Amino acid sequence: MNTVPFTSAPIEVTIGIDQYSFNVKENQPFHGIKDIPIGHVHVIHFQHADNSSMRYGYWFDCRMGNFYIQYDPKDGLYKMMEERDGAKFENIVHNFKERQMMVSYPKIDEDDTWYNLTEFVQMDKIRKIVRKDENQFSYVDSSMTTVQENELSDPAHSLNYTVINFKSREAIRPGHEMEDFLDKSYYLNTVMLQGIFKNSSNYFGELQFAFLNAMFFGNYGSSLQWHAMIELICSSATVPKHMLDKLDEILYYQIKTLPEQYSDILLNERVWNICLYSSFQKNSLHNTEKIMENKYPELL
Amino acid sequence: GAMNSSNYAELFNNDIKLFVDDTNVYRVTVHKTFEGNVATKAINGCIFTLNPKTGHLFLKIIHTSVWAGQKRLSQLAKWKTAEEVSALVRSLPKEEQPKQIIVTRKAMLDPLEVHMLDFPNIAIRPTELRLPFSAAMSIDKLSDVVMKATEPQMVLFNIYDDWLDRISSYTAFSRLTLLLRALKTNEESAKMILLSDPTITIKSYHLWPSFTDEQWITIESQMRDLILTEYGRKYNV
Ligand SMILES: N#CC[C@@H](N)c1ccccc1
Repeated sequence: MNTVPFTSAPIEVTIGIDQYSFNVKENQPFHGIKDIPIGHVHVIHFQHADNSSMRYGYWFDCRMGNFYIQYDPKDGLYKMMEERDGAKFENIVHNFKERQMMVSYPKIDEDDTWYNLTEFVQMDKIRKIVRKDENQFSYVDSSMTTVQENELSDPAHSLNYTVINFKSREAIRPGHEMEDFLDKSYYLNTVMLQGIFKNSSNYFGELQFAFLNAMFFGNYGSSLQWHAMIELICSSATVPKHMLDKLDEILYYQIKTLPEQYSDILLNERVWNICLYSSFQKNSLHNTEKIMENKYPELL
Repeated sequence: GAMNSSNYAELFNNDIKLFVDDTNVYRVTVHKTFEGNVATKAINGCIFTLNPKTGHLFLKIIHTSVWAGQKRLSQLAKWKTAEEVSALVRSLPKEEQPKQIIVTRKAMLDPLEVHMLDFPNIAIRPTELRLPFSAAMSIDKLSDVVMKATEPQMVLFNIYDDWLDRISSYTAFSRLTLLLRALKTNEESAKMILLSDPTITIKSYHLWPSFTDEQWITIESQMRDLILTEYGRKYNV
């Protein structure tokens, strides 16, 4: 089990760790988060009590380094940083464990939620979407735009998601215009899966990462990417049977986890109704359709 | 974006543009089968592609063979239209290609956008105008060439005849849309008005009769009377 220690908590802040969250008061004696499961990526995120504007946070994998949080009073945010001195970090983390000034990652034993939301997410792919090569962890916030959003502004602070555009020459073979627009299988299977992502695991990883940035940061371009990647599968008549089964599981746990009160802004009525009721795959997402109908029957 | 009454003079500026109407592409007669079921029989159709400034009409005749063995023909018809319009644009020299294409029905937007991906600078627009171009097949010489076709064929017409020698494009378009609106609302009466006087003929190389300016004013008034009359017969007013 790994640990993310904090220098201090000088400003009152709501701290998220994966799907959990807790409040810390101004100058409360808080030194961090312990018992973080090894084997998964994680995200530690922040919303300041005094300016709910800008949720921000850090994707990280504890197997890649020892990471700590230090408040920067100049830039005004909790920053993640790496400590290279292993001896000292373990000593610092041991002292705080002894003085019980850390919250425990509160994983219920029966609970596979986080695994099910991050099954295909890999820190190496995150770092290609979020380009900042000097750090092993990745910063995301509410306001960051995507490469596709910029095409339609600072490129160093963008989310480099894979561009999906259904009315593009990449998506449409010359002389297959109707065929390829109405059945997107060539774009899904040849262009994106064989061509760009190489396999469905990388595709699902980006899909899952886009959803999580949408949910945890209210990042609008991430929400766009998540829906686009769902729509491309739902709108393909020919999808490997194992991808459809896995997609149904992925979406089920995403819909299960979404706050009930954020559905209005994180769920696109058109995509979901198309995917569940009109599309080629309308009969292939049984788990997802059941949870959507029972939890968000208004959207549909 | 969309084309309406606030930007109507745009149609007659010097940016090349075409209206595309797909109403008459897929045409059928519905009939009873021997078993008493219902079946359709396709008949020849046409794409109506019109330059509103010049009157140049590119009439692509859609022969019934194009539907053979195909499914979902009303959806295919939109994509076949888009394919044929795209092929027309590619066939034109660069300086004759449109800068905008206005579709009369919003369902043509995506088919045409997809077929025109190679032309990102050509704007594809809908319109809020309810234009009467479906009545093109009430012009006898256009109906004749469509019904006689035994194969796909493109035929070029000027739908304004020689009117632009005497009137502006704006007025010529207004006359055309009045004539077509009348033919759409009551075809028999409209054609009666157009041909009642045998001394006024249709030149071999024209679509409409050779009316003088005075006679066109009278014709135009009769067509508005007809349209108002039908509106009254329809709504009892
Ligand atoms: N390790 C380490 C680095 C040091 N800056 C520090 C001090 C207290 C709490 C967390 C980190």
